Amino acid sequence: GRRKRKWLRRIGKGVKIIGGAALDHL
Repeated sequence: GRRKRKWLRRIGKGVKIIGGAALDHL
């Protein structure tokens, strides 16, 4: 809910867990 300043796992689940970060930018 506020464990971290917008970084818990909102969109991280996509970039944090490594996914769209590397991709989505070929």
